[PDB]
Amino acid sequence: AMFEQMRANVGKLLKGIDRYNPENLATLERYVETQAKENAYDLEANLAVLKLYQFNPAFFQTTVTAQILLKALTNLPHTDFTLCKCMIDQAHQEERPIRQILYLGDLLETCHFQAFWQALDENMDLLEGITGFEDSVRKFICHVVGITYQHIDRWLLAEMLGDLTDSQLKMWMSKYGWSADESGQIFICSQEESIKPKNIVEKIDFDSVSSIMAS
Amino acid sequence: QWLWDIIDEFIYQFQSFSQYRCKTAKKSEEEIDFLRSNPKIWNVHSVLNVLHSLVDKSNINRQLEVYTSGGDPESVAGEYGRHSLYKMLGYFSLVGLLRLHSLLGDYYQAIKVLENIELNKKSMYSRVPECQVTTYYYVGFAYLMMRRYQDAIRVFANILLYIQRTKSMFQRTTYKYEMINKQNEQMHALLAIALTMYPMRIDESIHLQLREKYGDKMLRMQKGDPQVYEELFSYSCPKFLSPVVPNYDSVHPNYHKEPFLQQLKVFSDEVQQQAQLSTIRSFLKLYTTMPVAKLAGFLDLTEQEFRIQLLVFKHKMKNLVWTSGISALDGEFQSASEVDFYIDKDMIHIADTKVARRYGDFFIRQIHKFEE
Repeated sequence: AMFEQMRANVGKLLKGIDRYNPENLATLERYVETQAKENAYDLEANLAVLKLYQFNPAFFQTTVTAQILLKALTNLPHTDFTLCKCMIDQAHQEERPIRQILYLGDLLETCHFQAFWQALDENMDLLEGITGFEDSVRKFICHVVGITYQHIDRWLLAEMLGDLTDSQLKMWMSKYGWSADESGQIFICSQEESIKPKNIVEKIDFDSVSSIMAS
Repeated sequence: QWLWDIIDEFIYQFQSFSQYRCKTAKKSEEEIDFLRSNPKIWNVHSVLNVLHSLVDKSNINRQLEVYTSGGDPESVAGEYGRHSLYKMLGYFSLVGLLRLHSLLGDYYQAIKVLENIELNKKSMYSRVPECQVTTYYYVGFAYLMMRRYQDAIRVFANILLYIQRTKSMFQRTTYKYEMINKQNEQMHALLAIALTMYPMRIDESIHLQLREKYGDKMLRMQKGDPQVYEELFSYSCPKFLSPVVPNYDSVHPNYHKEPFLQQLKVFSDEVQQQAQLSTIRSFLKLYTTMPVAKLAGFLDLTEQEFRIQLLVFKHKMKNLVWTSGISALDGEFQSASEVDFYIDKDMIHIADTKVARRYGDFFIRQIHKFEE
């Protein structure tokens, strides 16, 4: 619970002149790991460390940027991960573990979820070391499933989530209330509920137009 | 030497005035009150704020893009130059918004953007068109960065229209009049590539002199040539960042192209796969719910054998640009074809046309004043 004990402090740090002072990296780089480990997030603290790393490339630290990058990818499809590459130098995108983390990140944006879980190397203990990261990406998979599927097959939804078993899939089935259908797909959304058109309907703007044309 | 005789004498005069800015605004009522009285124009007082927005940014961009190590420029300005002026109590006039939108400009070139939230919240004073067009300038760019293509494209339309009832007249966009034309032109051109089978709002925004050339650009870009990836990205870069002055081009100093590696290659990643999203949508969605005849007709069109047609098809529906469903028993692909709207231009014009009547009726009644 060190996240909660730094929120007030780091909040006033990042609104002052201490976000272009490199000396504050002590409390800030610590607070970046506090996001990753304790499963919390703060974009501004990340982005300020990224900005201070962009200022002096020497102070760049690989793991601290991985703790930024990995937790940026949990928060998709937001432009958190967009802002990461914007501050990470040409030199610094070819580091370890950065290069592998960035490549894995590319797969999530283009939504190649099958390729994402294939691409994983399982000997990098840092990717095991981020708490709730393995489920977070799965929750983002299922998040975009709801937006752009009306149904999905049982084998298909398994494979996207890293080739899940029958019992492992029970969590993800129950999560958004999804349930089986006849022969034999998993329901995701109603057909009229997914589409949501807001197309042709206007020319009802009479009231304003007559209020201005009143005199 | 004449180069840095001019540059250094700007900054040293601004660092001088920065103390006067902080000193007058906060506490000395009588000094402010004395300044309200004497001239016939308070325009001299206010111009000097956002005059030094773009001139200081030029001078600091030079010092930034000449000294790439042991950074003197960026932490001096960031700490002292910017935050001292803005963070403390505003001067009582439009100067509070001027120093705000000077700071918003300074904050824009730096790629650290997330306090666009609170800058809008501290724009308490009324949105004069002067301040409003320059707000929508950056706020649209912020939406362009947010991947809110549909939102940002509307925001660029109004500011390029030239019936936001601008009149200027006395040099409040001076020496960069056509930058507002060409940057809004350029940044709108990128957004059209991403989404468009919706607007049907591009008629208002950009005139037919440019719609014709930018129209064929998007088609030539997404369909058949990666040539437009080059020429679009050439023009897009000076306008995306806004680096006010590129330094003297010579090989004897290096010093300049090293910052431009980052600055440019930062925007490479933007247009890279966001463009390749376009070609998927480019093929018109001919039959709204596709049977075997049309689904295979589109999977012949996506990619050929064998390996991995279906996978790539179902990767690309996810992104934002399709809403659809798969059926198992039927083997059927059902999808969503959405369209925009025809005429939204007329009812927005009904006031704009009346301004052509109004300032018609008014300007000649200013001539009817004089020659009477």
